[PDB]
Amino acid sequence: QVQLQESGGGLVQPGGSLKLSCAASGFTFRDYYMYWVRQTPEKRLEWVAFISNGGGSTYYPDTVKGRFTISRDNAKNTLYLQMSRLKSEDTAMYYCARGRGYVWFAYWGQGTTVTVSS
Amino acid sequence: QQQQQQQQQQG
Amino acid sequence: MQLVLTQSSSASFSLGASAKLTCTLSSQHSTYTIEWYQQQPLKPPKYVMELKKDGSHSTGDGIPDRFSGSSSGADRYLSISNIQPEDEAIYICGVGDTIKEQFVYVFGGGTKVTV
Repeated sequence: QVQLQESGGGLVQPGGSLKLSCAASGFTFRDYYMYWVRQTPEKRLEWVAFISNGGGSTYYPDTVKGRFTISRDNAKNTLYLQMSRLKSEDTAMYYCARGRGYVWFAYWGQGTTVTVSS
Repeated sequence: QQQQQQQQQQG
Repeated sequence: MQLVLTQSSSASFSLGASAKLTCTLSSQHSTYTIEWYQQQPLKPPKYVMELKKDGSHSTGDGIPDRFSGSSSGADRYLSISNIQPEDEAIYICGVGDTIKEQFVYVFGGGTKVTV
């Protein structure tokens, strides 16, 4: 059974930074593409990052490109999301996701909330 | 129109 | 034009009845395959199915067979035959486009289904 559990969220201010983690299990982590997706307080879903199975490639939408950095440590079965130069708009529930077939978001974690104050 | 691009999620 | 998804209005349903939820792709992308997601209160979103232009689809795990999909041009429909209290959720569609130069993935604004 595939499981993903995020952590690292908390209260932060604009301009600050924090790093999120996703512990993965129930499957061979090094074989799948991983993603981060977030949900704003308004409940709108928004893709924020992609990283290939071996960490070779990464993609980001313009809203976070240049500020966020997705990475992974395959030996630790852990996905990460470094969030820098935080903005009020970064406030959201952050989900870690794995795909299946051609579907990007086949499996989701429980999420961790990042709250940007001020 | 535009042709959609996809990828296999496992490799 | 931009890749966008427009979802039908939110509505209420009566048990046993049948529901049809709509998600419209931008004309320039009417051939695209999309995904339906179901999110119940305080639960992570959940993968429901992948719906192609010819309407063919494959559902994810844990999805009752009373869930089906079909297409009509740019429209992509999520059909829920019969209905149960557990179907009460927000249904969101999404569409990916792995364009080498730059990946894209858009979600619709969701359709809240009450029962």
